[PDB]
Amino acid sequence: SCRCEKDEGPFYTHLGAGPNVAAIREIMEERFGQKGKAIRIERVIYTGKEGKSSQGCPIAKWVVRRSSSEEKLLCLVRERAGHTCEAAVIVILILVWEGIPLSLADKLYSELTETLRKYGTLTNRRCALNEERTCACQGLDPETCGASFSFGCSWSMYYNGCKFARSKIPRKFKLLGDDPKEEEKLESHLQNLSTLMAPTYKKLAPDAYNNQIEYEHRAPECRLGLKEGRPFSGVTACLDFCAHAHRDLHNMQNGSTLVCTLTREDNREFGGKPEDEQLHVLPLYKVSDVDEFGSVEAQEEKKRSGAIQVLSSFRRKVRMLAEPVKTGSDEVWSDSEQSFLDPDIGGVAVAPTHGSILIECAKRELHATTPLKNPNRNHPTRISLVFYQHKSMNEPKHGLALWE
DNA sequence: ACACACGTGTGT
DNA sequence: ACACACGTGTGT
Ligand SMILES: O=C(O)c1ccc(O)c2ncccc12
Ligand SMILES: [Cl-]
Ligand SMILES: [Fe+2]
Ligand SMILES: [Zn+2]
Ligand SMILES: [Zn+2]
Ligand SMILES: [Zn+2]
Repeated sequence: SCRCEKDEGPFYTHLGAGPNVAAIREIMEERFGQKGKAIRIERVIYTGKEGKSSQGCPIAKWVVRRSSSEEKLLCLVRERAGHTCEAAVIVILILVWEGIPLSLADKLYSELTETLRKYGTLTNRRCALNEERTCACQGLDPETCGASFSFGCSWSMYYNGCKFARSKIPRKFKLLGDDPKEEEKLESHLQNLSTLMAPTYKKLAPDAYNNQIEYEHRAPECRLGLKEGRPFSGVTACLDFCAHAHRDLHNMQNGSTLVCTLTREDNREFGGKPEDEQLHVLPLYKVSDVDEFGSVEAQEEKKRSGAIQVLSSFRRKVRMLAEPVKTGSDEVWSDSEQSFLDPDIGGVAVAPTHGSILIECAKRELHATTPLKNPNRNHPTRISLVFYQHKSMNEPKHGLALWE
């Protein structure tokens, strides 16, 4: 809508936009209700060159880490090359460090782990594997490997609408076999969490939130949540799951995704040094040489303090399946040397904390999560709860009338 | 173009 | 217990 192509990155404003970085701080200070050090903004640069290992699997090159307990809100922004207009700078990620009560995050971790390991039905996804479909990033033990579990409503190409188009009584929280008591406990946890996160979503990304509630009263059966204001329709739980680089292509246009992170008990204090850790990665971005306010020295101090961790290349042994998964293993050397030799190969990661809430337009931005050293969904290093709304979920009763 | 998706119910 | 049926956009 200005008079200033793919190489500048995807253009959208429903998370926030302004003429310069200072304007983004003004927006976020008003939205969040606090000023100054409570809000941190990082400039990130779109390169379009994807960081990945020699086997095609996700890597991080820089890690944005919470700088102190005084930092409450992290915002990643992209300045669009060449633009001087009202939307020259756009917001691509919002992270609330203190998202949900820690006692609730503690309880969800244990309850969801136990329920999903004794009754969970695995939901298969394309991003579970690399391009060649031969990696072992989830682990190779079927009893313990990382896995994804999907609930709520989902879009289906066979009905061009909700997958429950001809389900007399849909089970949004289906578990293995039939146990209504266990499914109701799981449903109660995730419905309560949907209800809690909706006001945070409205507060911090109001334009994306408002888009997601436009047809709430037209398709109530395809929405989660217990109170007025229901932006979500589906939720996926990921337990030690390595999401290879992808976009969520059938998410609705002009919406976003909210991610609630839960972590193992050894990674729940700010001063901690956990044994393992999973990161959320934007593979097409690099970090800036200046901080939010344009200072070179400020950015260097954040690198020395760990607030921005500059990683170096690795060479590790991994497994490679002898035959690809359709649609035995061997030990091979996997390295990231070439991704680190090129300064313009991307890989900006964030380290979300226990109980944090992350907001990003997963439909437009390429993203990934890193593989765990020893995945174990029975005692996961990280659980992510991923809340979204698919496209074409706007018909009553899961679109039963259209299907007829 | 063109292989590829956070599936379910009915049929045989 | 499989077997069939139902057929959408995006990235490349
Ligand atoms: O951060 C995660 O754990 C995550 C995992 C798998 C996904 O498909 C995601 N999609 C959008 C945002 C986050 C995620
Ligand atoms: Cl999204
Ligand atoms: Fe995703
Ligand atoms: Zn992999
Ligand atoms: Zn412009
Ligand atoms: Zn539905």
